[PDB]
Amino acid sequence: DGHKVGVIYIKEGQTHETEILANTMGSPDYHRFLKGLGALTRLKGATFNTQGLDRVNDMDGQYTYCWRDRVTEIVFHVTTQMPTNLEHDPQCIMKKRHIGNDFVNIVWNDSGKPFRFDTFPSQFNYVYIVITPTPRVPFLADDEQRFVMVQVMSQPGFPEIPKIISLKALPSFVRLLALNASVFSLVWANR
Repeated sequence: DGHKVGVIYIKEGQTHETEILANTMGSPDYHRFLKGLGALTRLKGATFNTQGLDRVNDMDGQYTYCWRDRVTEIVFHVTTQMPTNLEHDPQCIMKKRHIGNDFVNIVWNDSGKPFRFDTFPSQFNYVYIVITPTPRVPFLADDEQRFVMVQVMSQPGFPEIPKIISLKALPSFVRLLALNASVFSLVWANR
């Protein structure tokens, strides 16, 4: 079974899809989170299913992050891994084509604003797994000492799947939510 899941970093102050897709890096905690989410994998000449990421000319970047277990594989579509060139592609359509066709997207919301469900318009986006850093520490409680909020936002009628989660626990927690969301999305695509 193979799944494809977007990962989108939103920088401080950003509100609109085009500027968000242009980003080519995130925060240090975001980068450490990617490294826990999957293994860094070279795309050119790749011998596995790259779920639409270019294997010929590195058009979608040299690397992505990937996960595999005994049953399934996930290829992440990480917009910050994808090259930006606003002369050639001012609307970042080469990045949008991945996340706009992914049922499930992970959003690292560093904007300082609440994430808007209509940020990345697409009739195929069913679920957003939204990660928002917080200064809070669970009152009755190093990556075990710093936390984020995780909230699932989905289309109306989509099956239910905000919780405080340590940075250490975060990649496994989000990957499980993304897998479950993807499985549900495959069924929901038939409604």
